[PDB]
Amino acid sequence: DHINLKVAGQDGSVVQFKIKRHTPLSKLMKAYCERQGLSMRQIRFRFDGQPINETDTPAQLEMEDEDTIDVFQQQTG
Amino acid sequence: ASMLDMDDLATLDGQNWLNDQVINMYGELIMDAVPDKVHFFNSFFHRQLVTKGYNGVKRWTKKVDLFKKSLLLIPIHLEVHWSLITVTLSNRIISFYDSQGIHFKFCVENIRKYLLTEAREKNRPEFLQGWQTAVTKCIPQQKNDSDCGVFVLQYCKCLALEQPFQFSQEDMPRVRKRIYKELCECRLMD
Repeated sequence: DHINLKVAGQDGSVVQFKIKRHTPLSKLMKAYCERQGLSMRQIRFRFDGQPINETDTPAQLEMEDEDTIDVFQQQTG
Repeated sequence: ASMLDMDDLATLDGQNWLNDQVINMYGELIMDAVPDKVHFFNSFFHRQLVTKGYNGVKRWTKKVDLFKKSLLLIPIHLEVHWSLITVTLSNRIISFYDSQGIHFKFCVENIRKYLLTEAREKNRPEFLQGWQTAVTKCIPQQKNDSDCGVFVLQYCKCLALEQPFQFSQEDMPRVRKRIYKELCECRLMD
């Protein structure tokens, strides 16, 4: 029951992940951070524009194989 | 709607600059309160539509019929600055609000293209034409260099609850405090 997920950044980068549709996405978010050198209070994970909570699963977000998660940066103004 | 980390809330503190978590969370509160009438796009929508076109924001309206709403609010982020685009569906008028007189009509055309595209996919013939730019109107301007986010959120509250701009620069400290408490409660405390 694995799924493939892409994580796309403001730099155009793309990173692939396998994850079970019912594991919480916190392990992918923490994996993606450590791998890219990112600070997780400075970036935001979004699927179809909706925020992703640590506890959320690919299942309860209704993701499918090869769907894309976007990562955005802090904005101030 | 949900609760913010204490350091995001802190961007409301004093004369700190509001960040995207404050903007987007208050948007959530606003359309939590009048959901049949207002749709609030988050502050990442515009950059995404601009750098990746309709195909990059197509799925963000997956659960929304934009065209049953009365008011779309779209916060615009410009480097160091917060501004606001609004779409009133009844009369097809796209407006640009900014608390420092900045004119960026260059980006309300991106919005117009977006709306005509969405209307095509959602099989909405009544919205394949007719969009106007808004005739600019006197709205309350800021007198410091840090309250643009606060002004933008107050325009949103007023437009959403259909109130007049009955505020000025001297109210901003109180509004920073009101927005703060509304955020801790996850509800608009009218």
